[PDB]
Amino acid sequence: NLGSKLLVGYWHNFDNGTGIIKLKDVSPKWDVINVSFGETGGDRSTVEFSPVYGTDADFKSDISYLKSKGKKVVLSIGGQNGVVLLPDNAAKDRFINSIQSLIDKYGFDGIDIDLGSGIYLNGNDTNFKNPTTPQIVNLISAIRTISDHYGPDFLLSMAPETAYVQGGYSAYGSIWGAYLPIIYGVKDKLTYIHVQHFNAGSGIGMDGNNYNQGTADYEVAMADMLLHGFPVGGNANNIFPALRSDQVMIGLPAAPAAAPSGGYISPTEMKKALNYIIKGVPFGGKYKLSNQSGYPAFRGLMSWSINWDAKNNFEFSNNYRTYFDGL
Ligand SMILES: O=C1N[C@@H](Cc2cnc[nH]2)C(=O)N2CCC[C@@H]12
Repeated sequence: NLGSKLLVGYWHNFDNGTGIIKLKDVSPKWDVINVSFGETGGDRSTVEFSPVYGTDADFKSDISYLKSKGKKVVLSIGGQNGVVLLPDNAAKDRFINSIQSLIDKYGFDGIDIDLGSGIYLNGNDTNFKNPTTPQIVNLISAIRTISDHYGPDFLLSMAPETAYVQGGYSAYGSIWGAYLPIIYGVKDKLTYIHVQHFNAGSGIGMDGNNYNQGTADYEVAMADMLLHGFPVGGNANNIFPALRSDQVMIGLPAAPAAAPSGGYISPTEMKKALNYIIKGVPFGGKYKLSNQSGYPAFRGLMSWSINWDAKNNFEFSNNYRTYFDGL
């Protein structure tokens, strides 16, 4: 089903200046399309989705078309208008039910967790293997429930910001390390995670060194933490286990303007990072990969976004599709 080297692209269910691309006009170089976004209302628990073009039937059909071409179409939950809060079981239930309705209604292949707010580790919540914060406990439970409700082909991805994942290396509490219990809690269902390596400023690698976003060293350092695992919150006895390599992707801006706070990296520089991550071929960078000979099963790249890419002469899709095809 899913290839071993993927390009995952976010698809704007909205016009933000980059315009709208009809599903059928989406470049075939994308393996997975993350429809953005499923959003919530006042109750911040019931997820709603209405296609930005066409009737419900038309959209269902365009999705079926893409799926007929072997593409996966996933519903991304989050964005600025998709805040989800699950303070109790009642909220979790509305969330689960609303999500399942949408998947059934439009035939989505799975869901993408792209929540960038409302997610905190409460005081006393110190064990990523056993979270105690309701939001996090309930989110894990809801995700497991939804996953189990569908067949073997159900796709589950996540796109947390670095603070929620790699940030766990520096601290564990509040947002810092907050997705770790989520990842750990659903790792048996997780298809892949593509952390947002952008709008992130700088990040500390397992070597305790600070790296700037948008540089090859940074990409390697941040990905290596998931590929190898790392000690959490300065505790050598609290190791977050490595994910499967085929569960690890990197999320990148398709163009400089797709990440106004920085993070874009040129394909030429990104290919150096990829060659190192995947093949264990260094490029004279400062960061030293945990695995000398690389992680060949590294899963691929995610991008914000399909719409930005199209507006940028398809630089992202063309460059990386060719690169991965060349493997
Ligand atoms: O780069 C991004 N940009 C924002 C832009 C937006 C918000 N709501 C609608 N569009 C976003 O949603 N993201 C989610 C994935 C990356 C991150």
